[PDB]
This record gives sequence, structure tokens and C-alpha cells, in this order.
Amino acid sequence: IKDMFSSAMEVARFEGAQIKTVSGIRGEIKRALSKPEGHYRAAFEDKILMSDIVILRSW
Amino acid sequence: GLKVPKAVQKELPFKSQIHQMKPQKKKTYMAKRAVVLGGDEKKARSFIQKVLTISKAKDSKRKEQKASQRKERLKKLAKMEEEKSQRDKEKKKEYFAQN
Amino acid sequence: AKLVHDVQKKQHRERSQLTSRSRYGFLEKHKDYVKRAQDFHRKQSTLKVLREKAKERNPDEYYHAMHSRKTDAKGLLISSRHGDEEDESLSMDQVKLLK
Amino acid sequence: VRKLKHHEQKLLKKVDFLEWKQDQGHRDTQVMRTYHIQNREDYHKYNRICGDIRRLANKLSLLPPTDPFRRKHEQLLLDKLYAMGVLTTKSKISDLENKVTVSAICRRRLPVIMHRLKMAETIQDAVKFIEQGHVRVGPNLINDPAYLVTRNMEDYVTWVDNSKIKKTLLRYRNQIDDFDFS
Amino acid sequence: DDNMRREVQRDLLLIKHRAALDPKRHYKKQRWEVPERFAIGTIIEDKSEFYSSRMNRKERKSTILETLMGDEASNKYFKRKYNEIQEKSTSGRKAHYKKMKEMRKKR
Amino acid sequence: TRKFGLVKRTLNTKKDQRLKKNQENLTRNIPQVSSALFFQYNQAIKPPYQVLIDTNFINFSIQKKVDIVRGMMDCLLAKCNPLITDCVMAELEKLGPKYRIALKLARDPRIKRLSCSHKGTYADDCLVHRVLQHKCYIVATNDAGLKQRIRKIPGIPLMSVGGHAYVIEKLPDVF
Amino acid sequence: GGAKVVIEPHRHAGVYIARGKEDLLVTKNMAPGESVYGEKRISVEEPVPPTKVEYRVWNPFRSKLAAGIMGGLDELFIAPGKKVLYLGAASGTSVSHVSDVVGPEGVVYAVEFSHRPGRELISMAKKRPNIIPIIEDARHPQKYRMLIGMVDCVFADVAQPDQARIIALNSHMFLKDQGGVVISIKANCIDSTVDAETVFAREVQKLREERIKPLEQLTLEPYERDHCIVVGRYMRSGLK
Amino acid sequence: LTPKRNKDNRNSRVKKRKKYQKAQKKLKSVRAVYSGGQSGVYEGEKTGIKKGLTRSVKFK
RNA sequence: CAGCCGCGGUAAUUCCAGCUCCAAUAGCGUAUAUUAAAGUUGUUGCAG
Ligand SMILES: [Zn+2]
Repeated sequence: IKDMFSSAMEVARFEGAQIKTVSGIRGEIKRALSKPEGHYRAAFEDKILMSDIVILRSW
Repeated sequence: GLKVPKAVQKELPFKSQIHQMKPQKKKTYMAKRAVVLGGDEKKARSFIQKVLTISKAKDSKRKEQKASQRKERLKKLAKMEEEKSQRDKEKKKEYFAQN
Repeated sequence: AKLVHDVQKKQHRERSQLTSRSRYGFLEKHKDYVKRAQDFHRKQSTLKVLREKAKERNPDEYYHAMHSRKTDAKGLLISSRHGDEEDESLSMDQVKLLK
Repeated sequence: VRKLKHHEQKLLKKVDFLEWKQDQGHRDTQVMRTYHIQNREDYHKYNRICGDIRRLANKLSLLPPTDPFRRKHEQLLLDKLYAMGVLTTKSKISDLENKVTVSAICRRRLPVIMHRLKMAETIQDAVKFIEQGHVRVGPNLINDPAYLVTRNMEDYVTWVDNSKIKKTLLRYRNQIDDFDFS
Repeated sequence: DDNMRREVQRDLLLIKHRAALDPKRHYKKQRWEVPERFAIGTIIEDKSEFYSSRMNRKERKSTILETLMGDEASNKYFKRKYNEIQEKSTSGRKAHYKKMKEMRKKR
Repeated sequence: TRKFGLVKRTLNTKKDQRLKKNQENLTRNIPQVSSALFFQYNQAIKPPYQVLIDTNFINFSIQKKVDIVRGMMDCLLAKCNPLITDCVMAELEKLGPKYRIALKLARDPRIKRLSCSHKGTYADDCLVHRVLQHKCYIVATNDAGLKQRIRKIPGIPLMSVGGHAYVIEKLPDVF
Repeated sequence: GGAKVVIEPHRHAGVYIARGKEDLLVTKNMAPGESVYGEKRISVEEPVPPTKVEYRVWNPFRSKLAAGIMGGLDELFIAPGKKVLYLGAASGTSVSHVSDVVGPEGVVYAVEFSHRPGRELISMAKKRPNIIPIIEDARHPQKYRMLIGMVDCVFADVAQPDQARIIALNSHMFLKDQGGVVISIKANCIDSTVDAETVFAREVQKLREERIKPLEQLTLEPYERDHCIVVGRYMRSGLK
Repeated sequence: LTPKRNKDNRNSRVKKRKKYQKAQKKLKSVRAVYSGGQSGVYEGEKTGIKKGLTRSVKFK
């Protein structure tokens, strides 16, 4: 997942959070990728598409 | 479509064999021989095709609309039958409670 | 609608794909995802059924139709694309008459 | 015999040339048309076996529930009837009157397990093949259809080699090796 | 014979699919498979009344198909209905899929 | 050069037509709803009405002391023709010598009488058949089962002894 | 008007359906080459060369029997080898269609009482030889008991209030046992003080009182208001 | 806060004019209604002829 | 289960066109009490 964070520190702050696509596919962020900074690895209920947007509902 | 793998489909039973016929790459003699008629016959062919697809799409529209009709008739019919069965199982308990 | 207002059961409209993210056309929503997912699941179900039949082939399986039906080099099934009431190769006097 | 008239249906009703009382609904005829038994009297030489096991299961029920002779012989009978595959499990001794059937002791015959594991495609063609002498259980050929099998030998029901229908199915799947002579 | 069924085999299709020839006619639901014995016949309108049911000498034809092909309002309706059935049937199948892929690829 | 899998030929109880249970070797019919009917109105019946009586209606008439033709007339406020079918009459005669009063009140020249043509004396079957054939009949009855049959078939008015006079239900022009 | 139809046999033997875009009830023509009351015709070329045989359109608004056929009657008794006694053969309108349904090997006795319809009946029965025109009152079957013997179906298109007596007399004289009795009842011409269902119920009761078991009735409503066809068979012993 | 209501409900007479027109259009579906006889030339049945269906009331 | 609550937005929005249908109609709901209908018994229902 590309750009909801600006740094791996930010993703480290937000690890384990539950996200979802706009299709309601639930998911969880797992680990920040190393070289592209705000990019991370998430796991979903099944295969999401390239035309989706993930969402971290915070308050 | 369902693309069953070759490693699976070579090891299938005899009944479960998948009849998949290959396309033809050679201009065979019967196909290069066979005559098609033109003008009035090709517009007759075009007309019969248009008529048959309009008939088939009209039938598919009609049966889809009947499916949408009868699922909601099933819904209201099941609601009325549930209300009826509730009334029966309380009237039976009334009858036996009096007798 | 027993105690509901018609200004309360309004129509919430659905949102489109962002114009920056527009080359991946049509942001898909939950009805599109369930149309995707149940298609994938029925195709995986029939693939799993065919894999189980391949595991339980029982290679001492004789039919009488495995005299006529035959198998190509890779092991798959040859399905003759012409007929099965005709013959693909026609005789010399038939070719004489057609020519 | 003449589809009798009405004063005829009434005057004699118990007349029936086709089906008598002691036919028991022709269950012998029906089950041998089902499982395609060649000669007669196989049904009744199975029915004697069914009657004998329900009779000795009755007198094993008669003996008191504490002696090891009784309990060893009923577990031995239950294990032997499992070992010849008449049953499908080692359950209650009530299944020795509910579940032993002349049907199931015909189910353990050689053509019907052949149709069961799809070696043939009908029981008639199975009896065709094993009268023509193509199959074997382990090493030895089987000629008669009266050879029923045990629970161990539903794995080595296979044709013989040089059986040409085995050769036709091998050349169907074009896995036809011929160093192994079939 | 089959030699004559191969001549009247098209207007029997028209009579089988009567229900989608005119958009206002709406027959009662039968199936009408091809009957085993039939006969193709031509209507004699007599020489008593004129001009009402009279199809003239200059427009009498030899099948039902030539009359339906000569009808120009039916040709309008069949072409229009066929184009809308066509563009409904090719709505999202393969040209759409590869133009979506080219949309992804172009940038 | 014999055949293989040779069997003894026996008879096939599934197939042989010489025995009795194997002696069992299209045009639809959807009867149109009557042109006498609107949706459930029965727009065609008009006075003088004609009313089919049955046995418990006669018994309840005598038990409640209502005259047949005068009770019908002040129930419907119209001129009535009451009809005893031969099966209703057969049922009243079969009721025995306890019901002599009811039988010789059904024997009345003011009560006309039909001629049913069937076997048996089942008046409920006869009344139901001849009313769902024709829809020009009022059914006067007090059987609960016959009342349910008649009020389930549409366009048929039903009369019944209730209280001390006759009542009528499915006739929509009573006042 | 010059179009082409396909002829197809009906369920009823001897009558046909011509399918086009409007389908027509159709009979074969016993006298080919002319129309009798101005109906339209269909000429097929059936296969010495093929011969042009032709067919006549049966108009349900000018024939109670055709209205009954195409409303749907389970059994007509007018059949292709039979004898029909037509009562009230008011002209040659329906008698021609009954005649060529019955065919060349069967006989239609067309009974009519008026005389100018009788003249047209005789001039039609010239070109249809299987019609015996009988100019006589049907209320006295003895006046023509010498000309007719043992019919198979009676058809009654009389429009008189003593209809059931006429039908009963002609059936008891000339109909055979388990033969056909087809009645066209007109409610307004029987009596108009009662409703149509009352007069149909009374006429059916009169038929079974004269021992003709009714099998079937049909209202034939889109073509005629307050008409009916009652199809029965002459049971003669045991309606039960 | 009322629901959306009907212009045909705003007049008690026009509502029964338009639910009787609906009723006598439904009556053509259940029965076969005598429309008035033959209008012009007899064109044909215009809707089909079923040779299998018999819509006649059998007795008992 | 439900849903006037959605990212923005209130001069903003133009939206299942204001969702569809039904019945009565200058009338139309709700709560409570009720009247009528017959299955009206042939005995024994407690701790007397
Ligand atoms: Zn009766």
C-alpha cells in the first residue's frame, strides 16, 4: 500500500491496525517496507484490486 | 471461463474427460469448396438472424421478469403462511386449554 | 413504513473513482466485489472437484468408448471438430463426384 | 389369464397364477435381476447364512452378559463379518438383524464390486468379462461370479496382463508400455 | 419431404418466432414445433370486395419472408432492436476489458 | 459359439404385462371463469332467486320455527323458488321415522324439486357440483363443511338459519 | 389478401388451422372454386401433376359451431365420416362447413322450415352432394321420418323456446345410442325474463330429463354475448 | 411532514373512475369479454389458436 | 439490527425525477369495554 503514510516511523506507529478497502474487504497492516518510505505490506480477506482505496478509520 | 489445468485434465477419469476441440489452421477442401449464396440470400440470412435474436432476447427478458415477480410473491406468500401457522398453533392451544 | 418519514428513507448516492486515480477505471464497491468473489469461489469449487476426481481415477477403468475415442501426444483428449455423424476423410469416388 | 368379468372378479378373487403367497413378493427373483446372479439357489444359500447368523446372534443374546465365551464369540463374529466386508463398520449387534441382508452379501460379490469401483460399467458386462477370463484377485484368475471377496481384496481386483481390454485402455490413454508385454 | 422442408424452412421459423416480429402484436404463449404434416397455401381474396384486404398483383410475393423483408417499418424496427441488443450483449466483455487495460497502460 | 452370461429366463414383475400390476401400459382443460361474474360479484343473478336446500337447513328451520318460503322471502325481500334435490330428499328419507315432520314439510308443493342424475345420495357433492357448474343458485345450508366449500367457490350466495330467521351472506344486494 | 399461410391439422379431425401472423380456423372445400357466403379461401397445391385443392375460412362471428371450436370444446362429434342432423339450417352458412368437415363419405341432413333459405339450401346442396336438404318443421320429426335414418350427431341451431323438446324428438327418432348432441342455446331467444345462467341450467336439466347426458358446456363469449354450446351424448340407458 | 400523495386521491370520483378502468382491463384477462362483435373484415384471430387447450366447463 | 448521522458542501445540492402500491374520502385512525354466532351437558374438579 502506497501513500497514507510519509515514513516507516509512521507505519511503525500504526502497525497492526485494521484497514479496509472501499469494497469492504477487511484487512490489517503488517509491516513497513524498507526502501519506499510510507509504503507497507497489508494482508486482506482476499485479493484486492488495483482500482481500490484502503481506509484507516481514525478519530 | 473456467480454465482447468492440463496436468489435472490429462489425469481425469474417462467420464470426466473434457472435450476441448482445437481450432483449425488448415484451409480444408470442404470449407474452400462449399458455396454461399449472395444478395437476396445473404439479406435473408441477415433477416432471419435478426428475427431469431430478437425472439431469444425477448424470451430472456420475459423469463427474468417472471423470476423477479415470483421471488417477491414467494416472500409475501411465506409471510402469509407464517402468520397463518402462528394463528393455528395458538388456536390449537386454546382448544386444548378449554378441553 | 409504519413510523418512518420519507425524508428519512432518502437515497444516499454513491461515490466515483478519484480523478487522480482514474486510469484504473471504476472504483468498485461491495456489489461489484461480491460479483467478483462468488464467481471466483464457484470456479475454485469446480476445480477442486475435478482435482479430487483426478486423485480418484482408478486406472483399471475400461469403457467401450475408449476404442473410438483417442488421445493426442500431450495426453489430453482429441475431440474431432467435424461431425461424429460424418467422416473427416472422404473416399476417392466421393472426391471424384464433388470435384 | 383372461382379465375376468365383474361377476368373475367377485366369484373368485384369490386366484392369481402369477404371484402366490409363498413367493414373498418374488424378492429372490428381484434381487437376482438386480445383482445378476447366474444360476438359481444362490439366493437361498445366502439366506441360510443370514438365518444362521441371526440364530446364533440370538443365542449369543441369550447367554448372560458376563461370560468371556459369549463376549469373545460375539466380537469374533462381528470382526469376521467386518473382515469379509458384509458390514461397513463394527457397530451394534442390533445391526446383526437390521443390517445383514442377502442384498449386502450379494454386494460383496465380484461383479458388483467391479461395477462399484468402475472397472466395468454395468454388472452384466462385468459377468461378461469374468466369464471371458480377464480379471484376478492377487495372482489367481477368477472364472466364476460366485467368488465374493473379503475386505482386504478390494484393492487387488485388477485384470490379468495380456488382457486386451486393458491394452485398449492403455492405448486409449497412450501410456501403452509393451516391455511389460501388455 | 426434406427437399420441401428445405424450401419452407425459413417461414416456419417466422411462424415459430411470430412473437417478436411486430412490437405491438403479443400472441398467446404456445410453443409450436413444426408439425409433421402441413401444407403451404396462398389466400384467395375473391373478386367480390376490393381495396380493403387486396394485396395487388405488383406486391404479391412467394414467401412470408419476402413480405417481411419488403416491409420497411419492420426493417427499421429490426435493425434498431438488433443494434440495441448487440450493444447490450457486448457491454463489458472483451473490447471493454482490453480498452481498460490500455487505459492502464497509456500513462 | 454359445453366448456369455447365460441366465435362466424367469418372469419380470417389472415388465411382464401378463400379471396384474403391469396392466398400466395431451389436451388440457382450464375452465373459464363465468361470464356471470365480475371479480367476485356475480352480476347476473336477479330475483326471482332459486335456492338449493339441504337437510340440516330444513332441520334447523323446523327447530327454529321458520317457514321455508316465507323465511326466504323475508330474508331476501324477493320472490324465492326453493329446490330440493333428489339426493337431499333421499337423505331426509334415510334419516328415519324420527324425521317424519321434516320429510313431510319438505313435501310441499311450494317447494319445487330438481332431478339429480348420479349414483349415491351425497347431497354435499351434488350441491357443490351443480352450483359450481352454473352460478345461478343460492345455497341454503348449515353444514360447516358445506358452508366452507360454498363460501370458497366465488359468486355463490349462502343462506343459513341463524337466530330466529334466515341470514344471507354472499349476496351483495340485500337492502 | 394474397399472403401465404401454413395449413396444419387441428386436434379435431377434419378441421385445420392456417397459421400466418393471424391464424384462421379452416376447413377443406368440398366444392372447390367458389365461396358460399363470401368467406376467404386458401388454395394449396398438393402433390400426374399436383392438384390445386382449397380451403375455406370458418368465421366465428358467423358460426356458433366455429365459435365453439375456437373457444375450445373437448369433443365435437362432427367427424370426418359421420352423419349429422343439422336442425335450423338457417342458410348454408354453417351447414357448408359442417358438410365439408364431415366429408364426402358422410352425410349432413340440413333441416330448415322457411322456404327462401330452403331454395338457397338446395342450390348449395347441388355443389355439395353430401347435403340432404329437408324443408320441414323440426317440431314434427314424423313428417320427414322417411327421408333420414340413424344419424350419429345432432346439431341444433334452432332459436325457439321449445328447443329441448325439438332436440329430444329428433334424437329419439334418428340419433343412435351414445351419439352426439351439440346444442347452441341462445338465452335471449329462449326467454329474457331470467338471466343466462338460469336458462342454461334449465336447458341442461331438460336435456338430462330427456336422457341426454351433458358432457361439457362453453359460453363462447368473445363472439356472442349470452350464448352457449352444450355438448352431450345420447345415453339412452343410465345417465348414472 | 406528509408523504407524497396522489392527484387521483385528491378527487373521490376520479379515483373510482380510474380503478374501474383498471378493473375492466383486468376483466379481459380472466374471462373473455364480448367486445361488440366483428368490427370490419374478419382478419383472423390476431393472437393465436391453441389446439390443445379446451376452456370449457365439464359436468360433474 | 438498522440507516435524517457519508469525504466535502447549506447558495451548497437537483438527488431511488418527490420510491412504489393500496383503501376510504369531507372524512379517517387508535385505546378500552362490549354484543351476536353455536361444540347444550350425557359423571367424578381439591384438602371434604
Ligand atoms: Zn343429487
